Amino acid sequence: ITGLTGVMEFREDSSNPYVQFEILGTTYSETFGKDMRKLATWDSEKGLNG
Amino acid sequence: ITGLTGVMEFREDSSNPYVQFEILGTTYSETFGKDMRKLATWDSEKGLNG
Repeated sequence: ITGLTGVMEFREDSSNPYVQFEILGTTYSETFGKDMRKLATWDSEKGLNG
Repeated sequence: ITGLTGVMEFREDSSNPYVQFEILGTTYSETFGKDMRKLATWDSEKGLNG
């Protein structure tokens, strides 16, 4: 199925291997400040993306 | 009357002079970048406000 969160399924060992995040890394320095930035994203299909 | 724009009344020369501006001039610095600044608001009834 596909619904309000993403992918939920079941496997033949009673497991759901799906998860997929996103990495919002705000850069801050001593003099520069809070640089609002998404550095990467992470999926269960490719590992790290970014 | 009172409404959206506020004060409505007319003079002998038939004038409704009411307004509430805001003049917002940010003193710039090249080391900070983006900013959300709100300075003082201007009224018709005090003339200059700050």
